[PDB]
Amino acid sequence: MISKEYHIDEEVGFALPNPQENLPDFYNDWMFIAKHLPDLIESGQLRERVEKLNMLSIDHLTDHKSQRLARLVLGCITMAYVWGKGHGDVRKVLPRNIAVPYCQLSKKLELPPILVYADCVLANWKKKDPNKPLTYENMDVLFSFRDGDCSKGFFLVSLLVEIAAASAIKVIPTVFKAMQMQERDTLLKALLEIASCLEKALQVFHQIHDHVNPKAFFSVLRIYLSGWKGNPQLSDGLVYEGFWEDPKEFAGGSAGQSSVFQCFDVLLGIQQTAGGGHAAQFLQDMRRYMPPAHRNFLCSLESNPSVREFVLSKGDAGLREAYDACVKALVSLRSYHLQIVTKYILIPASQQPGGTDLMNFLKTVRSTTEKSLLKEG
Amino acid sequence: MISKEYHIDEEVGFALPNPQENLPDFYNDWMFIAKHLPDLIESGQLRERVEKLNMLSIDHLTDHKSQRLARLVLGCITMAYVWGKGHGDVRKVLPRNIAVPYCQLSKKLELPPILVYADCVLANWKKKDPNKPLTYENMDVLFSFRDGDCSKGFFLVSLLVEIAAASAIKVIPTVFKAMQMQERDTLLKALLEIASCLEKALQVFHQIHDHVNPKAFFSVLRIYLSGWKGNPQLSDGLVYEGFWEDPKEFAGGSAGQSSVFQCFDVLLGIQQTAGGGHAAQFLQDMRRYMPPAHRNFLCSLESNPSVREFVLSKGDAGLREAYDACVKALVSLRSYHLQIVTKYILIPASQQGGTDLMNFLKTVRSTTEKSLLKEG
Ligand SMILES: CCCNC(=O)C1(c2ccc(NC(=O)c3cccc(Cl)c3)cc2)CCC1
Ligand SMILES: CCCNC(=O)C1(c2ccc(NC(=O)c3cccc(Cl)c3)cc2)CCC1
Repeated sequence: MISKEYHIDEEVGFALPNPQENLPDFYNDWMFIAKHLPDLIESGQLRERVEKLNMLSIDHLTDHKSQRLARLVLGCITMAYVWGKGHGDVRKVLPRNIAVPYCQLSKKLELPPILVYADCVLANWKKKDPNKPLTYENMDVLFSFRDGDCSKGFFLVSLLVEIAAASAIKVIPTVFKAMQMQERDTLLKALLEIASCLEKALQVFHQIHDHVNPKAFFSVLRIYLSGWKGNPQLSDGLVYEGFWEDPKEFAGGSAGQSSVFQCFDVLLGIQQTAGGGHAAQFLQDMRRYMPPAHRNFLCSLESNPSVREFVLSKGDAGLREAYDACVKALVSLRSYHLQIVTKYILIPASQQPGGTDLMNFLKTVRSTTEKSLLKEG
Repeated sequence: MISKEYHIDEEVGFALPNPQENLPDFYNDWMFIAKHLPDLIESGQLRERVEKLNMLSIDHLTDHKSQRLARLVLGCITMAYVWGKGHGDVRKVLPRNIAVPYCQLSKKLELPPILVYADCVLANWKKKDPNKPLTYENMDVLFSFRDGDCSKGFFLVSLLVEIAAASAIKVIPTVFKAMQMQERDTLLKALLEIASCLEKALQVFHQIHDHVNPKAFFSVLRIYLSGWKGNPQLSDGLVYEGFWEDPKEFAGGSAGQSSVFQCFDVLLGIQQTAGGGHAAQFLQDMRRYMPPAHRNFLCSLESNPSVREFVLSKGDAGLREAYDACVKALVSLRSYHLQIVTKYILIPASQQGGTDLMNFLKTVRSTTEKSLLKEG
C-alpha cells in the first residue's frame, strides 16, 4: 500500500476521490458564474458579471476538497474571462476581486493560478449514482466552457484513463519491495500486471472517439484550455491584479500535466526528463503544475533503485520480456496519442484559411520509449 | 541521524569528506593535464595535449571518491579545452578521446558532462595537515585554471560556507521528529539552533573579500566556470564527439547548484521552486546538477509534512519567532550574496553582465522576506 502522504487513491489513483460539487453559500456568486459560462459568454455578460463580484475571502474554504472545487471554479471563470467568446477579443488583466483569492488559494495548494489538468480532469467529476461503478455512463463533469465544446468527453475519457492507470500505480510498491528482497518471480509477476493495466488504459482511451468531435475540440475547447506562456495573444503573460506587480506566464492545461503521463516512464528508467532537450524540460516543468504530493511521488520514484538496471543486469529472458511488455504498453499509448493529435488537431488545422510541435514532442517521447526496449517490438 | 543513502557527512554536510587527490596510474595522462592547466593553457599546449590523449576506459575507477576525482579532473580539462585562454577563442567540439569517458562517467554518477559545484567545490579540497581543523589556513584546492584566478579563495570560501551549514543540516531530523511527536519545546530549540548555524554561515561568507580580487574573478575565473546554455559564444551547445551526434546545452558552475542554497528554503516551506518564473525554473533545473543522493534528500524534505504549516497552525508566538529567526538568517544570506555580485560582477563589468543573477537573487530574497510569519 502506497503512503497517504502522496494522495494516491487505491481506486482512482491521482484523481481526487468523490470530488465536492457545491461550495459554501458564501461563494454562491462564484458558483453561478462557473455553472453558466456557456450562457454568460454567449450573452456577452460574463466579463460584466465577474467585474461586479466582491472580493471574497478564501477562509471559508475549510478542507482540501472545498479548496480544490474553488480552484476549479476560479480556474474556469479565469479562462472564460481571459478568452471571452474565443475569437481574439482577450483580457490581459484578471480583476483583483477574482485574482487575489485565486492566487491566495493557488499559493495554499502549491499550484499555479491557471486551470490545470488536476482541476479540469482530476477534480471536475461526479458519479451520477454513487452506488453504481466508475464507468462513462455513470459519470459527468462539473463544469464546461461552451455549448457543444465536448468538455465532458475530453475530460471524462482523460479521467477514465487516469482511473484505469490506478490499477498499475498500486503495483509500484511490490516492484521496489521485490527488487529489495531479490524476489525475481514476484518482480516478473508485478511487471506483467503493470503491462496488463497499461493495456487496459489504452482500451479505455479508445472511448474518446464516441464523445469528442474534431471541429468542436480544435475550434472551441482548445481555445479555453490555452495558457499565457509563449502565446502571442498575451505576449507578457496575465496580470493578476493586486497580487503581483508584473504579468506572469503559465502554460495551459494538457495531458503532459497528468502524473501517469510520466510516472511509468520514471518507474521504468525511460529517461524522458534527463538531458534530452525540449521534451525532457517540458515534462520536468509540468511537474510544477501537478499537486505537490503528486510531484513528490515522481521524485520519490527517482530516489529508489533503478528497475531498468535491475532487469538489465540479471540475464533473465522472462524478466526482460516482462519489463518490455510495460515499455511496449507505453509505446502503444504514445502511438494512440499521436493518432488523436492527427484527428483532433492536425486535420482541423489544415482545413482553414497545426499541432506540429505536439506531434514532434510525442514522436520524441515515443522514440525514447521504443529505444528503451531490451528487444525490438 | 540522516540516512546513509543521502551522502550527508556530519562534519562537512554535502561536501565530499576527505576527497581523493590521486587517481590510479592508468589515468596519469589525465592527471598531468589537470595538474598543469595554468602552464598548459598559457603556452597554448592544453588543446593539443587533450587531442593527443588515447581514449581511456572508465572501468579502472573502482570507488565513488575515484569517480568524483575523475569528474573533477575531466571537468577542469573540459572547461580549459572549451574556453582556451579565456579571451573568446572557443572550441565547439570536445574530442571523443576525452568526451566519451567523461560522458560515460557522468552517466554513471547521474551528473551532466560539465564542471558543476559538486566537482569544483565539494570534491576539490584537502587539508594541509590532517590533525588541524577545517580552516582556510589549513586548506587547499586540488585544481585551478590560471595563475592569479583566485580559484582557491572562491572555491574554499564556498566550501567553508557549505561546511558551516552542515551544523544546521544535522538538526533537520530533530525538526521532523519533534513535529511528529508533538514536541513544541524541542521544535523551538531546533529552529533556534538552525538560525544560529545560518547566522554563523553568514559570518564565514565574509571571508570572500580576503581571498578573491574582483578583477581576477570577473575577467578570469568567471570565464572558466561558464557553461554553454544560452551562451552566444556556443549558441547550440557543445558537441560531445562520439557520444551524442548533436550539440548539447548545459549550465555553468554556480552557487545555485549548492544543496544548502535551497535545502533550508525547502525545510521552511519557502516555495522557491513553485510557480513558473525564472527563479523557480532555475532552482528546480539545478537539482539535476547536484549529486543524485543530494537531489533525493531535497525530494525527501518535500515529502515530509510542512514546518511552516505546523508553526502557523499552533498560535504560538515563541514558535513563530524561532521560525522567523531562520527566515531572517536566509534573507541576510541572500542580501550578502547580492552585495558580492555587485562587487565581483556588476562593478567590474562596468569598467570593461550580472543583471540576470541579481534579479534571480532579488526574487529569491523577496520570496524569503514574504515568508515571515510575525503574528498569528
Ligand atoms: C486536459 C485533458 C487533456 N487530455 C488529452 O489531451 C487527451 C489525452 C488523455 C490521456 C493521455 N494519456 C496518455 O497518453 C498516457 C501516456 C502514458 C501512460 C498513460 Cl497511463 C497514459 C493523453 C492524452 C484526451 C484525448 C487526448
Ligand atoms: C562555484 C562556487 C560558487 N560560489 C559563489 O558563487 C559564492 C557563493 C557561495 C555561497 C553562497 N551561498 C549562499 O548564499 C547560501 C544561501 C542560503 C543558505 C546558505 Cl547556507 C548559503 C552563495 C554564493 C562565493 C562568492 C559567491
